[PDB]
Formats: sequence, structure tokens, C-alpha cells
Amino acid sequence: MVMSLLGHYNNFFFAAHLLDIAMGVKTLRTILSSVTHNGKQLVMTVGLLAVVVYLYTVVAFNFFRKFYNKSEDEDEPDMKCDDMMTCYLFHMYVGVRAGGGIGDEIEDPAGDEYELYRVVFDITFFFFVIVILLAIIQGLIIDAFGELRDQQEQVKEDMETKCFICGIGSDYFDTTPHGFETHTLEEHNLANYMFFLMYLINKDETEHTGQESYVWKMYQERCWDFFPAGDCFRKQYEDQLS
Amino acid sequence: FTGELEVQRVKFLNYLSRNFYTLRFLALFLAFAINFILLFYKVSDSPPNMVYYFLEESTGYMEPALWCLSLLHTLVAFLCIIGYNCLKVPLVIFKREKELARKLEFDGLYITEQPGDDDVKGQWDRLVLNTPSFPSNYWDKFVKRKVLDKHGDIFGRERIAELLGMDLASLEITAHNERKPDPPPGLLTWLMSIDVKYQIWKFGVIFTDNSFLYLGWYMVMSLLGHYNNFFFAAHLLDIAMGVKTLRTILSSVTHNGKQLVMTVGLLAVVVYLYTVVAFNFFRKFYNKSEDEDEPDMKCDDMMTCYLFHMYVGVRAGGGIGDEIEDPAGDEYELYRVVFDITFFFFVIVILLAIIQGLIIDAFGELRDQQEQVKEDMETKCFICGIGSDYFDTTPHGFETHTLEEHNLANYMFFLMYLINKDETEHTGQESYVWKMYQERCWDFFPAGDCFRKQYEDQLS
Amino acid sequence: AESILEYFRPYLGRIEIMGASRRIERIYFEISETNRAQWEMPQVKESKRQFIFDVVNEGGEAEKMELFVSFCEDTIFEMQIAAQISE
Amino acid sequence: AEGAAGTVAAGATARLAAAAARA
Ligand SMILES: [Zn+2]
Ligand SMILES: [Zn+2]
Repeated sequence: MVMSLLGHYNNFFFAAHLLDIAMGVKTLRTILSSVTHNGKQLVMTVGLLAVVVYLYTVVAFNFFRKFYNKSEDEDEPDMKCDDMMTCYLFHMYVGVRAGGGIGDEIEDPAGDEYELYRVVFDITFFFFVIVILLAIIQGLIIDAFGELRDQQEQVKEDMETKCFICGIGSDYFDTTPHGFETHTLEEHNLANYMFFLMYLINKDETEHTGQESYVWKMYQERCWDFFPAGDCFRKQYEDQLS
Repeated sequence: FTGELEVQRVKFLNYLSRNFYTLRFLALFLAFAINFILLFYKVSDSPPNMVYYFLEESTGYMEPALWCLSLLHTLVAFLCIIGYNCLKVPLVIFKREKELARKLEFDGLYITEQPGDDDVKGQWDRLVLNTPSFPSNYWDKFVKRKVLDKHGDIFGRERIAELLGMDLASLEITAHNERKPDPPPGLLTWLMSIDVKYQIWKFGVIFTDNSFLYLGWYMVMSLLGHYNNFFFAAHLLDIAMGVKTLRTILSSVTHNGKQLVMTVGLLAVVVYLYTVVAFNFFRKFYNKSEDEDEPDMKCDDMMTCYLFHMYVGVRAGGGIGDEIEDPAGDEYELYRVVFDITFFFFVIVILLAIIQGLIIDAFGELRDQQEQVKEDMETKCFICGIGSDYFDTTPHGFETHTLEEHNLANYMFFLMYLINKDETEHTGQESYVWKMYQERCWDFFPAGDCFRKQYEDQLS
Repeated sequence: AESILEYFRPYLGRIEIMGASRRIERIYFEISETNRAQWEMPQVKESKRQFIFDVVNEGGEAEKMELFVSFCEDTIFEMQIAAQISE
Repeated sequence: AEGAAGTVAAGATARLAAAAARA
């Protein structure tokens, strides 16, 4: 509302609306649900990126100072390792976005001093931070899709097998023909009960039968004994009258 | 003082054992603080040759805060070491004494069979069998008599009474005959006289335990940070292990790191194997195109070409083709092209994907472990093998079974009760169970029948 | 006797056995207040969940009972070392 | 830990625990 209101300042600020208004769609909201399932771990991974790139920044602060220079001829008034903040900025702005480590953004280390020292620093930086941590991020959202799908499969299986009310699977309700569907529909079905409660609330206290008054008593007591929870009219009457 | 000072010390250390995590979280916060102020550094070739000075803000503080916080850091690090030494060690030492007591009581490790003479921790315990202070924290200190009763009959009883200490076992059979003297406590003068073998073996056990060593690493790095240096700043990295979730993540990635390493070895051999193929055929391409001359050509020396590929060709993100001469010359053009594309395809996409898939499978595997344990714990009593189906024929019965019936917390209280009650007043049940406990049989657990199948048909 | 039964409820322990008569029987026994308290601390619950994880990700035959007894007798020693530090 | 003979003769302990060739 307010962003629409302040868009009357002759400005673009309507245009930041649609972004999280697409959440009103179903499927995109499901996707964003997946990615937000794990965002905390993504954030602490980014903190680990911060500490690591910080920890690498010193290693050229105090040893490799004659390299981070942009090779303008006759002079370098630009050298992003003197100030520490500028070097941390340099790595976190350029070295991570290079796609290839720093090695496209340095002097050539083939000078004799500390050459192998620099090269191991480059490659271990490259390897560790880029491939392992971007892969961590990728694997997190990948596992997110897998996890939500596992949830859906799990609920569908557990709901299909059982009556939801007793703990009884469909094996007992298939000794008769087609019986699980009758059980979950004709017998206790978790929609008749809602109509029953609406009926009981919308009927006055004087005319309830003993069953209905008993159940209202139990409802106001907030005991749930009336639900069977293990025996539904047929194990009771198995041997007698099936 | 001399007496009350020791009580002040003991109160201080019993207090320290209470609070250990707080000091560590404090030191983490301190690490962030010292590192924040480390970030303002700067270097000149002119002081206000190299001058590693510290530019402050406009505020005149931030020089001596470094000093006081460094001193604070090393202090709390030593304090944390002492908290570890007071608190955590007796668990692992109790474990060592326990397992050794089992392997000489119910097994015949040093007596009968042998040590296996490769587990050096399995030999380090050899040098504490002789002392009397060995069964220190373990409770049932009859141990020497027990092994002497069991194995000493068919072996040298004096072999026991020299191996396991037990000086004058013949005397110890009737030592408590004559009298019970009251020797003088004159301590702080003869206190050197203690079981040196015991303390040395103990110190070895501490100096191999990894957490102690990690704390000492943190300690010494904080200590040497007092050289006016950045070396505090390598602390926080692994000190973030103390957090829960990041430690879980690192657990997953370390679940598979060996296979990652041998994959990297496969990368080494492959890039090596490609290095020859331009060593001996394509020697006129790896050159940086400086005009009039190439004193730089990274294929003559083999080491430099292996270096070139492993430093540049892998980090190119696009194969070598951005870092070569153009191969459109007529000689061996197609050969260079298949060389480049095969290199690109195989090493980059297949092996980086291997790495990605490994940690991906790691998250999947650990999540599978958690789902599996939750399922198996949910269905069954943990004690019998019986699932919840029998304990749901009654209303709501599995919860009563895992709580009111056998519940794996009442048993712990039972053992604490039974150890904390003397042998004369146990009933037949309790004495029977102590007998079985000392025998280390586990028949008393039901393991398939819990009071209700017994009384199903009778009285449900 | 419902009031006293409620009051002595948290201190009344209970277990089952198989022993000395080739059947199943129950036991009734005291629990201390302080051990019942220290049992509900987050350190202890974390270690217990760790046990239940590690027992069954690597788990088989009667080894399980041995490990459960090991954890019990270890954490009793932890109850002692936690008891004898407080004010 | 010695340039040319670095991984070899300069530090063999870490060279055996791992197998690097640039430290
Ligand atoms: Zn049902
Ligand atoms: Zn059971």
C-alpha cells in the first residue's frame, strides 16, 4: 500500500511491488519455501566465506605487497594491499567474482621470490573457496528440493495406509473387498466429525441425547476419549457378526 | 596464609568447572573484537624501511586496547585450559580404567594372550599396571584381587604380584592382622613422593587427546600474538566449530574428504599425463607473445609446464584455449583441438562435478541417517524389538511403554541407586542384579517380552 | 491415597526384568530429587541423543546393551563430578 | 621449505603426511 502511495511522487517505486507479489502464485511460492527452508545455513556458510577471505587477505598484506597493482605505466597510485580494508574489499569484490581465482588480477608471479609460495596460495584459495563453497550452496538447495519432496511422499504414504484415527493400516480393511475406502469414507472419515461438531454447537443443551450430552461434557472437559484410537466397530464385531 | 589459601583456590576452581562455555564464547567475541581493530592497519615506507604502523581513527584510543585485550586473551586462554583439565579429563580416564579392568577381568589381555604390539596406546597403559594408584576414579577397586582370583590360580601368582604391583601378596592375604598405625601428615615437604608412573601415563593420555591439543594450540597462538602481530587472527576460523550448525556442515564435508583427496590425486596424474603431450609435440605454442623474443616459454622445462597447466589451465574456466597461441596454423590443428576439448570436458566438468556430487551426497546421507534413527526410535521400545503395533492395540500405549514402562532413564537411576546402596541390604532382586552386573551379563534386560505378552491371555 | 501417590510420583522409579524365576517382573525404587533434576539439563540430553544416534547408525546384537550400560555408568560419574562443584 | 628441494629434502614429514609440492 505505502509503496503504491509513495509511487505518486512521479517515480519508479511501483516497480519494486511485483517481486514478492509473485508469492501469491502457488508454485513459485513452493520453490521459495524450499530455498527458505535452509537459508540460515546458507548465511553461516557466507560467514565462513567472510572469515576465510579475511584470513587470506593478511597473507598478501604482509608478504605479497609488490603485486596487487594495476600496472599503469610509470606509476602506481593504485595498490589494493596497503590499506587492509581495501584489500579485503579487493578480494571479496574481485577474487570471488573472477571465476578462476585471483590469477587474472595480479602481477605475474614468475619472478623468483616466493613464486611457489604465491602459487600454492592462489590454487588453495581457488579450490577451497570457489568450488567447495559454491558447491555447498548448490547442494543445500538441492537437498531442499529433495527434502520437501520426501515430505510429500511421506505424508501421502502415511495417509494412504491408515485411517488417521485408529493406527490401523489398510491390511485389515482389505480382508473384505474394497474395505479401506469404505472405512475412510463411510466409516470415520474426518469430515463427518466436523459436521457433528457444528451440529452439536448449533443445537441447544436441553435436547441432546445421552450420547450428545456426554460428548458435549467431554468436549468442554477437553478430553478426547470419544475417538477410538485403535478399535473401529469391526474388531469389536469380528467374531460375532462380521 | 597457607591453609585457607588452598580453600580459596579450591572454591575458585570448583567455580571454574561450572562455567567453561562462557569463557569460550567470550574469547570468540574477543577474537572478533581484536580482529575488527586489526583491520584498521596500514603500512608505509615512511614512519609517522618498512613501517607496519597502526592508523587509528580520529579518536585517540585504540593503541592500548590492543595491549590490554591481548593480555586478557592469553589470560582467559590459560584459564580455559585449566577448566578443561579440571572438568573433562576424568571422563576419558574413567573410560580407560574401565576398559582395562574389563580386559584383565573378563579378558586375559596382559596375562593370557598379549598386547597386540602395534596399538601404541595399547602399550602406553602397560606402564601403569604396577602402581597402586591405578584404579583411581573407577569405583570397584577390588580389581587386582579379582584378576588374581580368576587367572592367578593357573599362573604365577607372584607373576601377578610383580606385574600388577600388589607388593607382598602373601602379606596382603594377612596384612590386616596386627594393627593399623596412624602415620604423620607432614605434607609440603615429602609431597614429591607420588606415583610418578601414574602421573606420566595420565599426562600421555592428555597430551594425545585432540581437544586438549586444540585448546593448547589456541593458547599458544594467542601467546605468540604478543609479538605485536596478526597471529590472533588465525583463531576464529576453527573456533567457529563451537557453533552447532556450522560444525554439522563441516561434519558432512569431512564425512567424504578422503575420496575428495584421491580424486585430486587423479587430477594430478591426469594433468601430468597431458603435460607431456605438449612437452614433446606442441613446443612452439606455450609462449606469451612478447614481441621480438620469448625468454618465457613454459614447455621447455617439464616442471614449469606441469606448473603451467595446474596453475592456469585448471583455473581458466574454459580450458587452456585462452592461454595459448592460436592453433589455426596448418600443422596439427585438429590434434590441438581434440587435445583442448578433451582436456576441458574431462578434467573441468567431470571432476568438479565429482566434488560437487560428493558433498551433495554427504548432505543427503546425513539427512538419511537422521530420518532413519528417528523412524527406528519411534517405532520400537529400544529394549525389546517390539514395534508400536502391539502397544497400540490398547489406547495410546506406546507412549506409556516408552515412558511408564521401560524407558531408558529409569535404568540409569536404578544403577545409581544400586551403586549408592551397600551390599548387605540389597534384596534378592537387587543382589542378583549386582551379581549379574559384576559378571557383565545382560540377561536382566527382557529383549523380546515386556510384562504384557506374559500377561496377555491371563490379565491384560 | 491419591495425593501422596501424586507427590511421590516423580521420585518413584520403575523398570522390568527377566531374572531368577524365568518370567518377567517389575521393580519399584526411589529416585533422588537432585538426580532427577540434573537428568533434565541440556548437556545431558545432547549426550543422550548422541548415544541414540551412534548406537544405531552402527548397531547390531547385544553390543547395544553393553553400550547402554557404558553410557549409564559414564554419565553417573558425570553426575558425581557435576554434583561436587556447586556452591 | 627450500625452493628447489622444498617438497623433498626440506620437509619430508609433511610431504609424507600429505603429498604437496608447493609449501
Ligand atoms: Zn480406523
Ligand atoms: Zn519393549
